[PDB]
Amino acid sequence: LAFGAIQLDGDGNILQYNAAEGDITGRDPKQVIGKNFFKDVAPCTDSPEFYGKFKEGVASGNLNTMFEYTFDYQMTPTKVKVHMKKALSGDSYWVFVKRV
Ligand SMILES: *C(=O)/C=C/c1ccc(O)cc1
Repeated sequence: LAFGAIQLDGDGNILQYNAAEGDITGRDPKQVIGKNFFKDVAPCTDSPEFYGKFKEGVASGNLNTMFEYTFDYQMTPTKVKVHMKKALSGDSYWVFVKRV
């Protein structure tokens, strides 16, 4: 696939990936459980532009934001839009990766 759909929790753990990250990169939807997205499966991300914005909704109350971010450090320069929103199926949020 090409569009991404990830589930991150207010701590920083990954729940479920999509068959996009596991398609080209090689991260299956079940390989990221108990894993910190921002450090263990993407150490470029824990910063004020990605992780920071993710945390802004958490720090407030509900999370629902869409910003544009680049994936590098291991991914080739991919420009995506990160639409994160709160979930209740599991204590976490649904963060969507929209590649332009
Ligand atoms: C920053 O370290 C980004 C890492 C990354 C982005 C996208 C992927 O599919 C895999 C790793």
